[PDB]
Amino acid sequence: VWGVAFSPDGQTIASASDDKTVKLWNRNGQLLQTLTGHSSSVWGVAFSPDGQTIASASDDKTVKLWNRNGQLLQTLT
Amino acid sequence: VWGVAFSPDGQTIASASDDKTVKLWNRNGQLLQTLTGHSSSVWGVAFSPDGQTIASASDDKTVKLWNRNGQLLQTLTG
Amino acid sequence: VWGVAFSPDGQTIASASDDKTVKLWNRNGQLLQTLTGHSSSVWGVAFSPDGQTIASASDDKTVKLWNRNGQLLQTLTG
Amino acid sequence: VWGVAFSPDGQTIASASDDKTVKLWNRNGQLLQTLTGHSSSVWGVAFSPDGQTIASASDDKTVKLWNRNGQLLQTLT
Repeated sequence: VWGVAFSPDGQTIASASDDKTVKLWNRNGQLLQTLTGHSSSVWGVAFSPDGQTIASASDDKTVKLWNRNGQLLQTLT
Repeated sequence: VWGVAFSPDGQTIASASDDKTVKLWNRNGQLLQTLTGHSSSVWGVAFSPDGQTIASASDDKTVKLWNRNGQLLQTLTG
Repeated sequence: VWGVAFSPDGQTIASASDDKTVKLWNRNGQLLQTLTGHSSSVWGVAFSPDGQTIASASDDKTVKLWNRNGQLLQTLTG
Repeated sequence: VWGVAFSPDGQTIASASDDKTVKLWNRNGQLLQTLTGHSSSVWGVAFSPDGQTIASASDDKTVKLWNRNGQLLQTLT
């Protein structure tokens, strides 16, 4: 987990945003997804080794797992 | 902020809990193990290169090494 | 704490400086580049898989992408 | 950088210690080195890809590079 990361193919960038979301962009500047669901500040993001799943860590004391298409998969409490 | 980590194959997640334990989960959301032994807050977790050993660093001034099956291996002191 | 990073080949180090710049160094201690453009504190730096692109995240609410030769490529906004 | 890390061969563990040092141990519990030099709290450690160099990051606003034998190589200010 870092507050900002590149996908394993280098084409997607994830960052923790100050509004309790995670933003996903393409390297050309286009915003792809806004991951909404955490109830407090988000401080960390990580990609899985195949780049298909994104993890986020928050001051709400959960870790959430998402598909890169924006869908929430799991909440680890 | 060092209190969450992912195994290098992405199948296991480790997280420090407020009750001074470390939780290990599978990526399907199931809880696998609860690592109990630190006497103060756990601030850092890390996986070994094959994911089979977990290290936990605590305000009790120790680093503990655990197997992913939940067994305590070592307590490192400075 | 996210304000220092290492390239995947270990040859380049990135660090956020208090003057709102990102510094790039070689492992021999020499300063290679100073990335200037953020208007507030820089809190996170990261390298792409080949080390050729650097991302910087700032309290100015942007993420900037740079080539390792110092050129600004993109400013990402939420 | 993380506050605790395994070497790439899994045989050495590095951690930031509360006394402004970095400790290096073998997986069998033996303390190998104490890296002394930072003038404030040390919060992050990392190994190079070959495991021969250790980086440390501190509230003194420096990053230091060390050989695994304990010798200071560089201070990045």
